[PDB]
Amino acid sequence: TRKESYAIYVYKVLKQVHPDTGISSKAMSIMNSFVNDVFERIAGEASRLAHYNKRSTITSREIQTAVRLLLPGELAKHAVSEGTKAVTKYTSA
Amino acid sequence: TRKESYAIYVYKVLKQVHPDTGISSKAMSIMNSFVNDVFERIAGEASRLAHYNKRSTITSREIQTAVRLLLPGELAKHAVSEGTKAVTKYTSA
Amino acid sequence: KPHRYRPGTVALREIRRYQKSTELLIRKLPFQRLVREIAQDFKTDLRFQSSAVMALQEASEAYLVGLFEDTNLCAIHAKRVTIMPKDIQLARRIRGER
Amino acid sequence: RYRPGTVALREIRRYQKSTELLIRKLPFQRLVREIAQDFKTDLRFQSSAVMALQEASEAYLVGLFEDTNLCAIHAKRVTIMPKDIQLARRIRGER
Amino acid sequence: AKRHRKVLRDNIQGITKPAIRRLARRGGVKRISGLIYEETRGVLKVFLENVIRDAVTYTEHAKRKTVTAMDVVYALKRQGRTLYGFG
Amino acid sequence: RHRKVLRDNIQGITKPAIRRLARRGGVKRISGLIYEETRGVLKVFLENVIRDAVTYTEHAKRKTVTAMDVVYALKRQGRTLYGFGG
Amino acid sequence: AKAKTRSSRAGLQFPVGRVHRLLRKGNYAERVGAGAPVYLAAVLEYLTAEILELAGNAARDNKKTRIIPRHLQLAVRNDEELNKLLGRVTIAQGGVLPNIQSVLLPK
Amino acid sequence: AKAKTRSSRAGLQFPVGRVHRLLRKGNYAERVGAGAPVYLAAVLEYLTAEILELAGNAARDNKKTRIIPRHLQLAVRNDEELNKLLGRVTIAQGGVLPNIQSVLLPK
Amino acid sequence: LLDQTKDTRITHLLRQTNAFLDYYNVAHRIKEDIKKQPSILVGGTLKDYQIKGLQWMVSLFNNHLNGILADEMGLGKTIQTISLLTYLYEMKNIRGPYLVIVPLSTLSNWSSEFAKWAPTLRTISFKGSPNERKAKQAKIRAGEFDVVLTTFEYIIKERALLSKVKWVHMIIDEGHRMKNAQSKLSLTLNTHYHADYRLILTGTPLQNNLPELWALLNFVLPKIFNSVKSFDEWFNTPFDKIELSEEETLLVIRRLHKVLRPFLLRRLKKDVEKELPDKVEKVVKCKMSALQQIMYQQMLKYRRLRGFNNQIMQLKKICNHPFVFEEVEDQINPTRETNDDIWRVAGKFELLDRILPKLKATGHRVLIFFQMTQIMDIMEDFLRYINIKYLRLDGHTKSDERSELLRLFNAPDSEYLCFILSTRAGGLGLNLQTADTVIIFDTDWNPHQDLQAQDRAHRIGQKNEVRILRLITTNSVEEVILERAYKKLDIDGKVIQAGKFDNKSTSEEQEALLRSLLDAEEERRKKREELKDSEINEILARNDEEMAVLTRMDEDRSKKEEKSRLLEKKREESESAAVYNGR
DNA sequence: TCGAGAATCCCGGTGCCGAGGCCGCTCAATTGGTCGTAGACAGCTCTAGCACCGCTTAAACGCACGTACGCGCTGTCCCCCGCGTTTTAACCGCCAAGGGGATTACTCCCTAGTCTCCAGGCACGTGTCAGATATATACATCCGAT
DNA sequence: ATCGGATGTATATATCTGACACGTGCCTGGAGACTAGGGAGTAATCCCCTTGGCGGTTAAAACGCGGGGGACAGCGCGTACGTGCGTTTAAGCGGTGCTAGAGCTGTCTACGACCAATTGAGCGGCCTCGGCACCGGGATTCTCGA
Repeated sequence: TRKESYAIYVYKVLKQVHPDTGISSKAMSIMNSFVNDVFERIAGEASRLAHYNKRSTITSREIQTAVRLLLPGELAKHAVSEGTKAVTKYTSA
Repeated sequence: TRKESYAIYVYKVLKQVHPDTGISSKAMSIMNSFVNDVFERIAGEASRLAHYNKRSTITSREIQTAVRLLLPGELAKHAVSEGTKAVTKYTSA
Repeated sequence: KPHRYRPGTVALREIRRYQKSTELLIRKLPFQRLVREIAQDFKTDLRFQSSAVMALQEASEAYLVGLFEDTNLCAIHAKRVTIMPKDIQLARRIRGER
Repeated sequence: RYRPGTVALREIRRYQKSTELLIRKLPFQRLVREIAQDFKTDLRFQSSAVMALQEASEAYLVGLFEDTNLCAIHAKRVTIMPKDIQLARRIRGER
Repeated sequence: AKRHRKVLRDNIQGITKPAIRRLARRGGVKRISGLIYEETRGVLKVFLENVIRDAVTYTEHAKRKTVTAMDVVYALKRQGRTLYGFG
Repeated sequence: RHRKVLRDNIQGITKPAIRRLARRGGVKRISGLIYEETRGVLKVFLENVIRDAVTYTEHAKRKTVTAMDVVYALKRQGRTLYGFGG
Repeated sequence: AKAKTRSSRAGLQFPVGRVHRLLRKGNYAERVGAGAPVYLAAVLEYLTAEILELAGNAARDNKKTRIIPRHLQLAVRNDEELNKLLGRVTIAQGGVLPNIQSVLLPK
Repeated sequence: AKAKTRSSRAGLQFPVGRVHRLLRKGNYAERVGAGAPVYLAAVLEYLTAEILELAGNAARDNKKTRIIPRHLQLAVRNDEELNKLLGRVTIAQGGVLPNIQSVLLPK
Repeated sequence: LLDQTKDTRITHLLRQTNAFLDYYNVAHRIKEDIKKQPSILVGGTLKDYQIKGLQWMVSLFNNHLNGILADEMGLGKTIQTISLLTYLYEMKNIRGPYLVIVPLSTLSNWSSEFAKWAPTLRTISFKGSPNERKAKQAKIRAGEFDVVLTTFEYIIKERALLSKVKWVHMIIDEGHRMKNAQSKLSLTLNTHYHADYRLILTGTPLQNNLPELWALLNFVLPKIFNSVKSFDEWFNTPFDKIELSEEETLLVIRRLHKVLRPFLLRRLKKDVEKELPDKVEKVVKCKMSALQQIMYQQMLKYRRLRGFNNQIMQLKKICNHPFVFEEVEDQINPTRETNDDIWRVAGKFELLDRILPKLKATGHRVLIFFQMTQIMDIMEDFLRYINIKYLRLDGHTKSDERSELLRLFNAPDSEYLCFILSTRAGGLGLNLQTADTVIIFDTDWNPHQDLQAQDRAHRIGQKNEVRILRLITTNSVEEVILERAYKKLDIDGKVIQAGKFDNKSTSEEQEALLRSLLDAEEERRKKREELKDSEINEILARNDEEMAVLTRMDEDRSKKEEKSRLLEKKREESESAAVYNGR
């Protein structure tokens, strides 16, 4: 039985960063746990907002708000930049 | 427009504890915030369990588990005792 | 002869007083002017219900009280009865703010 | 014979330069199970899980040292003493 | 001269030496060294600086120019400082 | 045919080990009394962890304690590790 | 048919109806078993009973028929268990327990 | 009809399908707007890019073609922002940054 | 018609009022009319209209009627009051404990009038720290006294103690501060209980808004608050004006003052004491710099693009004077010192350049009035920029600094033409006649403000002319509000014109007030409808000498010709300083 | 150390206002149907803990012993507290409109949701280099001795 | 600062081994195609509270300025502690069997969802009146010099 992860994606990202670099399994695992962690925090926060402003749905907007919460400085800046810009380009189609 | 709270209930409980005692508004408010706090924690935890053991529903059982988590010592003991016992008596009918 | 109490006796008698008393000890306005002054730096021109500001003054004053009592311990543990900045930045350094 | 403490430093280089868990597997385990006895008896433990606990512990200690280290330093004493520990935990609020 | 007022008190002087002293007292420091006042200010600063931002943050998505006691309440909570009494 | 109640693996925790730890922790010279204290704290810490990871397996109603229940317990106190899942 | 409230049927003070309602809106699980809301509500009721009793006693310490937050801070911070619970939260109008470090007391 | 993945249509590496799915199961809101999953997924991708680059550099420090957790601990703890982010979490096989208190260094 | 509703209220609800122990018939029924001045009157004598309205109120309270007085200042309303009270103790022999309350400012002089008049009978005052208080508090707790004088402070404070005792008559002064419903005085009297009689005063009654009449009048009688809620209908509609509030409320409302003729006294100094030489009255226009306009246009956007809380912030600051936030100047001039372009920026300045010199050349002393005294800041150094002899004062100048400085500029030889003020704050009550000239940079923003700004100079003893001098720049909001409260300038003179027949109490008055009225509005719509200072040069003659020598001030600035008038662009700070103003 | 000085408390009499107690009236709780189903459960298959033995070397331990860090006392001097003095600004009663926030009302564009189906990805094999690890050496960093 | 050494620590030279990366196959899970719907949009009023200077009041901030005592360092001993060194057990290993216990699966059944109809508990508002703030007079106690 399969158990899904992000690993291959992580790997390809490395191929978009230090494409010549190897990764130990254990490292990969760490990355996975890391990701799903961050994901947890985010989803929690957004959910919170949806509750407070009492909307029945989550959009990109709430997400962005939460991002501005968690990730300080350059993280917020570059990051939110990237989220927005991706939303744009994709949503062109 | 009304905004609901637990206040009257709190009050009556005092009438079941120190029935001769008064309460300032502000105190009452504190009590409310306190309660909905605790409630938050609990619901969160139970929810967590439901997720992990992958059930689509929450019963008293999960609740109890979470209670055993949060409230140490006499809290757990007397408390869980009371929850269970209430469940019993009521569920008789 | 003038009447002066031995040094610090006043300080103690206060500490009794304050521990024995509830209210916020910081003047309302200056605190406020500070607050708004700060909020300027993010988005300008923001109405603040007095209540909310009151809350902030809670969180602050309490927060300080904690930070003192600990830094107090620090200096004590240095066998010095008067706090010094190193003691503070030590305390925050342990709570990890640093 | 090297001057006192020189060894200690050279180690600290060594350890900081090296990854692995420093506490013997078994005694740690026998301890662990020994503890779990006290709640519900007779509980199988995948080695992995125990490994995790040994992580959480060892790391946790490392933190607690480094801080208590600071404490004694701030007392201008180069050797830690229990008061320094219970101080440190006292600030993290465990006390 | 006068018409140019650009020379003025910085704030956080608005936090008064005697006040700060009083709080140290309620917390129980008996004898205070001077410089602490200075440093004390700095500390308080950071505090607000982290909190109020996040507070604004909620008013941020509120899209409503006012920040009620909520964003306080919450934002503090998002520090684990969660507070009581206001709802 | 084995249930053997263990004795003082806390005393099983060796002086030299703790020493090694502080070394990685950076401390240079060490007091004697430290050993007892440190051991004790380590204990109570463990207690607070195990009690809850157990609590999970309790409701899981299973004989065995996963790495998971450990993890959930830790985060559940505010301490998180990675690499083991979750 | 004759309706009556479950909380009455539990002989308890918290409207398990309201509680349950909150639960579902809370997005916690897609479904809710009927035991949970009761059990919880009771739990709350117990807690409140605790804190109340303790505080009100503390009011009697000054013999103040009405309870003030000061009392709350005092009672809560006094107990080991609770103050353990609430140590991460401030009470409004708190004040602090009478507290003195030994070294600072005169001979 | 011709299907294709939104992540492809975003030119990004995270299966917004999977993401979205997780979201709904997560009981977060009763409903989900289609922008959120994209936006988030991208965010993740950025983060990973960051941490990866930094670590892998740290591997090159010893010129180790493969990355080990030690590297991770090092890079993460080095950065201000991240180590701020992750300070409440341990990395497995962590080790600690080279660290010395001045007072203990000999003349 | 509705006059009959009025009548019903008159007879019946009057009966209820006197139970609480035209109108003109029934209000004046009880007859005591005495033109004497009483016996103990000492140290001066009435202007015997003072006898007349005196006697009027005498009948009021003998009719069992409280009252409200509109009288102009300088008529010694003080005495009138006093002598009245003296009479109560005196021929009325009543000796009732009587509360009198004033603003802290003048209470000194009011005491002084007890001195000049009735030391014969006691007073009790309050001020000056707890000790004096608790002392004389024992005195009144001793119950022995004649008069008790105070201000509003200790009304608030001791008011419990005050209220303890019963009261016969109760006086209220500057009573238009009762202007506001919830200004605590009233309700603190409800708790404070009351005296069987009462009185309210005003130097100037206030806005034709007229809760003004209400809070006061309602407070005079219960009849008045209920009935005047029916007249919340009436006066809610009090102003199709020619169909309702112009042709008709001649009858309706001017006969509502005809209603209030038994209820009011007002008088006119320049009719009785008639010492006003003259005042010659002007308003003019100015340009505002491209900043103060073209950018201010863009800063209309910036009013919505702080740059915010527009009216007092945007409109009045910018449309008055520049660099209120100082990045204007600094960005432009970092040296920040006085220079050219300070006169250039707001036309008021360069104007001052075109007028103030001639003032000196004509040597005529100037008093001016302002808001957010910060503007006057520029003034100082602006004056310094020529180094001109001047003084300054604001609401923040201290009390004895104030009295002093008054004396100082009041030096008959004082080299100061320019003694410059904040309107309401610095102004308060004053008469400064050592200045012969008055100038205004600002709106009335309610009339009575710049009415004070009138009454500083030509109040009794200033016989020189009076140029009333206003700066309203071309295409500006000061235009707007100017004709807003300047509507009120035809509104005050309108319903208060009704006050202007009822003053004398005679109808021929209102009959002059007919075309006083309608002619006034004629003017008002002449407003259904750009100045070179040549013309001003020709309007500034108080003699023809002024014409000659100032035209030769223009020999001077003629042949040495003085740069652009306004700041007119620079252009980098248009976009950049625009966006920094776009905040 | 008693003394009286200064501090604090105690209390009887002191207005006052939220705690509470009262009373309409809704909507949210409750009833009783139904239906879909998730979990109980009862049944099963095979992994991974787990006991035990041989063996190895490390690693822990006792100690033998210098010594260097802690600890205690002294003289210094410096700045903090106490208090008195004298200032100044919070602080409260005010003038003076705009707006933003609150609420409610009526319309679609968005979402979920259903079904279909085609592949993208995961489990799962298999070749194969990274580097861990073992020998062999040299300047880089201690440590007496000069 | 050398005299010189002796050792810390990376280099040279194989190579071995293991996870790591390439090729696989199917699958269920994401994507499209379509209808549907209240959730939000969008805007309407209403209205409570928001931002500009002033007169007066006090209590507290500002500041001055002793002396007193607490940092504060210095310094002389000591004893516990760092250390190495030869003793010394035991974890660790690995290998061997052991099964109980994880883990997965068909089933149905009681249970939750949902709704519709019913309603009286909770809420919003409205007096009020005893708890409480205060006080200032007077009753005591704590402080510091004898």
